[PDB]
Amino acid sequence: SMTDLLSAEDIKKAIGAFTAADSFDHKKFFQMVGLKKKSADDVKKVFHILDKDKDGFIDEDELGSILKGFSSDARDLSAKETKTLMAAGDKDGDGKIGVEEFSTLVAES
Ligand SMILES: [Ca+2]
Ligand SMILES: [Ca+2]
Repeated sequence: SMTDLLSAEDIKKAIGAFTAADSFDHKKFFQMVGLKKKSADDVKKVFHILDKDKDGFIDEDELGSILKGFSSDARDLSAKETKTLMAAGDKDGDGKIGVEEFSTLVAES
């Protein structure tokens, strides 16, 4: 489960900051949930959870469910939030996010 990687305390606080539609701030979210200070291996484990079908990429549909990846009862991102986040993490141009792109996105501040 995600609490095997991050504290429930930090997850509830991070999720709690973005309960409104179109409120997602990825830099703020990753910092609050505590994964910015995790090892590159733990970040990869977080990536595996988010990459729902395990094909190696977080596509847009999986991305919309990112919050649920940390907390099951979380909302889905709005279509606008998903498109904006994908633009932010997809830097090699294929419309999805791979593990190296994910570590780069999380490393931002
Ligand atoms: Ca996938
Ligand atoms: Ca990509």
